[PDB]
Amino acid sequence: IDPPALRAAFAGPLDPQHAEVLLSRYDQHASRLLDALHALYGQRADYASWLAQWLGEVGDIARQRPQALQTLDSTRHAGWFGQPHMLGYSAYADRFAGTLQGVAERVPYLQELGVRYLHLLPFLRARAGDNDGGFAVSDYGQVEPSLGSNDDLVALTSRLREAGISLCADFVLNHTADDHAWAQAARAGDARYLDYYHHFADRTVPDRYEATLGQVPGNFTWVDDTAQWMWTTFYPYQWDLNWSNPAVFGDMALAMLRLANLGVEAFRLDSTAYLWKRIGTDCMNQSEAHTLLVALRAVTDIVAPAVVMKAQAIVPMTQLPPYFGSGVDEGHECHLAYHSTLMAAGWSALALQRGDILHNVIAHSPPLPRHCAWLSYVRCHDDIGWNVLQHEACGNAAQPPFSLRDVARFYANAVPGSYARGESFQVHGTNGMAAALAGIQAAQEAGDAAALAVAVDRLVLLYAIALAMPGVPLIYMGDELAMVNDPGYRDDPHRQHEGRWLHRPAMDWQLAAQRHDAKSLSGTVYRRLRGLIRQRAALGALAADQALASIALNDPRVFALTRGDSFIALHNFSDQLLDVELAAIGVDGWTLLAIRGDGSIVLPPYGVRWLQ
Ligand SMILES: OC[C@H]1O[C@H](O)[C@H](O)[C@@H](O)[C@@H]1O
Repeated sequence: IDPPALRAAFAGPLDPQHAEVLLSRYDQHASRLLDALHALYGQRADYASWLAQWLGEVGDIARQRPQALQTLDSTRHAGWFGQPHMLGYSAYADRFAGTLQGVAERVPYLQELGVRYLHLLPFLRARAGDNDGGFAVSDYGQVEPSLGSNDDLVALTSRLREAGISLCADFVLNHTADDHAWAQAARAGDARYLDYYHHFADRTVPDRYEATLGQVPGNFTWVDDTAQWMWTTFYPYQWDLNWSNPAVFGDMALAMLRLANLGVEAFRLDSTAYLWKRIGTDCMNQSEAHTLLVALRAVTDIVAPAVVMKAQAIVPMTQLPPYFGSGVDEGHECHLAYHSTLMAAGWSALALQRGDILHNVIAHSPPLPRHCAWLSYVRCHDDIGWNVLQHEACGNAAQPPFSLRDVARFYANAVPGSYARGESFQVHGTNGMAAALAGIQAAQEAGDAAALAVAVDRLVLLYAIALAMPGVPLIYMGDELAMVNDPGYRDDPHRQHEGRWLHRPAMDWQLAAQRHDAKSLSGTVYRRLRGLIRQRAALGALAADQALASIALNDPRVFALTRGDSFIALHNFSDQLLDVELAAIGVDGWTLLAIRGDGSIVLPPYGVRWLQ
C-alpha cells in the first residue's frame, strides 16, 4: 500500500526523454489497476513484493515500445475504432497468403476493399501436431515458424500501419498448449510453473468443481508427466491458466504488451468468459473475470493506449454489457464485443423471412457505453452458434416465437426446399461459408442464373446489416468474392473429422482477380459490398457514438434500423416485392447511393434501402 514506491518501481526503467507522458498516464489510471489487483491478489503475503517487481518489468516494456507506436499512443483519440471508415477483415495468414510476408504483399488488396482492421487468426507458436487451428498456444511471444518470424510480424504491422490498417491478434489468455514452456517446466517438476495451472492430485477437488460445471468430456485431463488432473475446459491439450496466481497475471500482462510492441493494435480475448474459477459456480462470466479484464485494460491505458481489447464471448445479449465494464468500471474494460446475437438473428431472419426477429434484437440491444462498440459480422472461422438466440426464440409481445431447430435444419439442407448448403457441426451449430448458406452455391451447382441473382441479394442484405452497426463490421475472408464451401478437408490427411474446415478455404486469388469484372459473380458481389462500405464511410451518422435503434413495423417481413436521427436502413427479409409507408417510419428524405422521395418506399425481394 505504498503508491510512491510503486510509482518509482514503474518509473525506473523509463528513459527521461519519454517518461513524462507515460508517468502522466500512470498517475491517472494506476489507482484503478491497483484496486483491481488488490481485489484479486491483495490478501496474499507475497502480493506487495510481486507487485513492485512486476511494475518494474512493466516499466521496462513501456520503455521499449517503438517510437512510432508511442506516437500512435499519443495521437489516436478514444473511440477511434468506431468511426465510419472502420471496416474489418478476418483471415488465417496461411490460408490468405501463406506466410506473414505473403500477407504483407497482399495489403494492396485489403486497401482497395477499404479494410482498416485486420484480424489474423492464431499465428503465434502452436502445439506440435494437433493444436485446434492454432488455439493451443505454445509461445505467446513468438510467431509460428511456418508463418514467419517476429521480424516478419514487425514488418507486416509497419506495412499495415502505413495503409491505415490495425492488426487484431488473438490473445488466448484462458489456456495454453500443453507443450508451452510453462507447461514443459511443470512437466519437468518445477513447482513454480506447475502452479501457473489448476492441478490436482486426486479427483477429490475436481469432482466438487464438476458438480456445478458445464462441459464444453468433463473439464479435466489426466497427465502422466505431472501426475495430476489438469483443468482443461476445451481440448485435453489446452491447460487452463491459474489466474488466481499473481504470477500468471503478471506474465500474461507482459506478454500482451510485448505483442502490442510488435505492432498488435487489437486483442481478441479468447474464451475470456472462463478465466475465473470458484467452486459452487459455473466458472463462467465471474465477477473476478471482469476484474481481470479491468486490470489488463488499465495496463494498456497506461502503456499502450492506442490498443483496444475485444471480448470473444459467444453468449446471449444479457451477458455482454458487463464486458464493457459494470457499474463503477463501465468504460474501463473491453472496447469491443462480438454481437453474436445479431449475427445469428440475421441468418434466422433470412431463413424464416422474418424481419421482426431483427427488430427484436436491435430494439433490445443494450446501448453502448461511451467509447465502446460492437464487432458485427456474418460468418467467421467457427460454426454459427444458434443457441445464443434461445431467449429471443421464445418470442415476446412483438415477435412470435421461432424455431432454432428448424433454422439449423434449413441451413443444413436437412429439409426439402432449402437453397442452403451448410452442414450441421455437432441445437447443433452450422458450418459453411456465407455464400454457401445464402444460396449462391446451390444456384451455381444448378446453373440457375435467376436463383444466383437472388442468392447474391441475400448475402449482401446480411452484410448491409453489419455495415450499418456502431463499431467494426468484420468481413470473413472470401465472402467479398462469394467463395463457397471447401469439401477438400474430407480428403486432407489430418483434417477430416474437423468439419469447420468446410468454411476455412484457402484464398482464391484468381477469383480475386475477377473482382474487377462486373459481369462475374465475384465481381458482382465485390462491387455491391464496396458500395455499402463507401457509403458507410461517408455517414457520420454511423459512428459508434451515435444512437442505434429500430422502428417497430407491423409487417413481419420488414426490418427498420436507425442510426442517430438522420439515418434509416430498410430491409426486406422475404422473397416478395413489398413496400413501406413513410408514415410507419416518419420520413421523406434522400435515398443513398449504396447502388429522394415522398412516396412509399418499395422494396424488391431481399432488398435494402439506406435513407438520409
Ligand atoms: O478453445 C478452442 C476454441 O477457442 C475459440 O472459441 C475459437 O473461436 C475456436 O475456433 C476454437 O476452437
